[PDB]
Amino acid sequence: FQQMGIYAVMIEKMILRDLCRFMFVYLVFLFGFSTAVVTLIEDSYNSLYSTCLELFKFTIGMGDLEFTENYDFKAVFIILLLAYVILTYILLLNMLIALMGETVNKIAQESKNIWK
Amino acid sequence: YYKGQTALHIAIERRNMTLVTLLVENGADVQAAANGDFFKKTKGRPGFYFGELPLSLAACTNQLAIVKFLLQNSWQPADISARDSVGNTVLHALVEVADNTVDNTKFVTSMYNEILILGAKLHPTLKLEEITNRKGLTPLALAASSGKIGVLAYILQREIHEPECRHLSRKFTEWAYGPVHSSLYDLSCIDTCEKNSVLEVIAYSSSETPNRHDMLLVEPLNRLLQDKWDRFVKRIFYFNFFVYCLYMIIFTAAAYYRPVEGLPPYKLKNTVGDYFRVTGEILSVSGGVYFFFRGIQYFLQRRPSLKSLFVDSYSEILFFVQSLFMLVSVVLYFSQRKEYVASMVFSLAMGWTNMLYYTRGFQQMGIYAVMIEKMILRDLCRFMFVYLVFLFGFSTAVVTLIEDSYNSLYSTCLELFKFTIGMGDLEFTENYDFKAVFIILLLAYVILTYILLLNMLIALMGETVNKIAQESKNIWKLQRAITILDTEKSFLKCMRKAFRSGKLLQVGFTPDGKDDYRWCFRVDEVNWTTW
Amino acid sequence: YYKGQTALHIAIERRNMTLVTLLVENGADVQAAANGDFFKKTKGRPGFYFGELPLSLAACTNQLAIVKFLLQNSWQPADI
Ligand SMILES: CCCCCCCCCCCCC(=O)O[C@@H](COC(=O)CCC)COP(=O)(O)O[C@@H]1[C@H](O)[C@H](O)[C@H](O)[C@@H](O)[C@@H]1O
Repeated sequence: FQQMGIYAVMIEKMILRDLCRFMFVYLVFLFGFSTAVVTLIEDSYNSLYSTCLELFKFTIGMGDLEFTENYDFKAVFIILLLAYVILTYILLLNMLIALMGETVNKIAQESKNIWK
Repeated sequence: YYKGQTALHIAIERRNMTLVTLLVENGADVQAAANGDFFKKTKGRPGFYFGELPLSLAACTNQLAIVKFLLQNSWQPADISARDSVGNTVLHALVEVADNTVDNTKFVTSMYNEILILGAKLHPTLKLEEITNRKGLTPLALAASSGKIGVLAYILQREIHEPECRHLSRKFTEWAYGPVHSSLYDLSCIDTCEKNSVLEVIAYSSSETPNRHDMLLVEPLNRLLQDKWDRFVKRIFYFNFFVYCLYMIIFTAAAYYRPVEGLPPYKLKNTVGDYFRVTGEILSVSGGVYFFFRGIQYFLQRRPSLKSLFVDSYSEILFFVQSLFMLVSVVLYFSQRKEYVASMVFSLAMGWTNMLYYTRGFQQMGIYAVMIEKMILRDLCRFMFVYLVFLFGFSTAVVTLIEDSYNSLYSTCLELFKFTIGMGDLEFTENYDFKAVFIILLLAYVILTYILLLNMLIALMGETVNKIAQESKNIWKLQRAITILDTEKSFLKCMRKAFRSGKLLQVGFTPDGKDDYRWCFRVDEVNWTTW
Repeated sequence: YYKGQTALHIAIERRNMTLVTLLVENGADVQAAANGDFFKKTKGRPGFYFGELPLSLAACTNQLAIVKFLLQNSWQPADI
């Protein structure tokens, strides 16, 4: 199916390229701020797994910004979360769309040849 | 202003060969040290540089006849190697007058080549382009340091087809079969002049040079950097990356298992876990101070001053700031305070986000990392001014209105922030009257910010991506270049593997009877030109 | 490296048909099985592949006269 075959090939190429380029950066930022936050908040989460999850949730639009109160240094904790949200949800996710836009402009013609 | 003028400079300024000839025939002086402020350096005031020499004056004016005549007078000839009050000669003036336009580039190319050849034939025994000014710069070093890319491109690829006169040129041919041509580029003064090489003055430029990014694309440099990369630097850089990753893992582990008792320092226990932990803390602090001293070494060796720290060397600054946070953590640790964790935490966060520094070396990733750097500089200032303005406006309006639990500029700033990450409520309180006003404010805020401004951000990042497609490759090549130079420069083991394809002979015979060695670099090409 | 050389490929490399004519008239052999490492495949090292036949050199070099002459010698013609 020509019109759909091209689209499927574009998906294949963008999965190979941009979800290595993106995911290295994203996992680096996420792991960094996860380890920072879980280092800080130590009295129910208190766990690198649960904090990695809760910081993941800011990317799908369900972060809380007050997912615990069991800590001191509340200014530090908020600064970490705001820095994470700004660097990841606002910047990097939108840069992803911009770069996929440019790469789509690049592989307009390559895809037809790949499909053939 | 027109100080130290002479009629020779007037005639040459007027492009009158006859007046020049008469003035020489009338016994005019050669060493016209015209230091006129109108004809001095510092072109901020209107003026045109001559540098206290009629040869420079004729050459910058594209007057070949005057130049040759001055070099071949009967009454008194001119010596090209005469230097002005700054120490500049004709070549430094030739460099200065270029601006990398096409016709100016061709003019300076022609004039430079001819002047140099004439200097050689008049005094084959004496050198010219090795002569340095008070700052110690050759014409090559000068043209590099100021982004005179055209004349730099010329100088790096001088080739002469004339007997007994190839000694000036520097791009040679070892052999040339039908399609196969194997050239040799001289790398003298490229890796080291003992003061400042070409690469040093390019990569460590002051960032105001308008085209420093592209200067590394000129053929012998790019070939050279890539060769050095594959030779030994790639392994050292990957090793450094691996060591840094181990350091970050150790730091993460040592921090995560910190004890939760009061008031450090915490005395150790006999369990082996505490030995692992305290060794981890020691290694972490050691790494922190190590980066501190590398930062200081950068600052002392390069001495940037108040300008490049805003536009350049973000990586060195950020690694230094990590070191500062670690040190503050050590201080607060041993001052019997709990707050040390705050400092440690910040360091740890930066300790991971600086991992992106090591993306250079991986082409497809390095370009992406550079694009992130450029967007964080540009669009998250342009955006955040507007966004903070709207947010603060509607926050103060709403908190002004709703006053009976929030009743607070902080919590309302958060609640209005949440509309940007997709968790606003639209009914986050009911403690007010004027419900229509409150809803109108929130709907206006949501429309202006969540609907419009974020989507402006996406569109503009799109356009900037379209713009910086090519700039990023040049920036990345520069970052790899500065990495190579810094790795070579120290290396902490007293080895010099920077040398080129042997001390190859230039000709084995200069105009003088002695031989000559070049330190050439080979480049093989196969092409259907020259047929 | 330059194993199995004959002057025919020197003349042809130099694009001098006259020397080729002389060498053929002097009874130079055609099937010059030069296995020189300079003339093998894999041009990553400097080299120019023609494959153990001077006719290949002449054709590879855009020399129509040499190839026709080699194919139409009196002493010994070339076989493609
Ligand atoms: C609150 C707690 C959390 C705070 C986290 C902050 C994370 C910052 C984001 C990650 C930084 C990654 C990095 O490593 O920094 C990036 C630059 O990003 C930034 O500046 C962000 C500033 C803000 C690499 O840029 P780099 O310094 O290598 O290149 C320089 C220079 O070296 C070149 O010679 C010359 O061409 C210059 O034009 C330029 O190219």
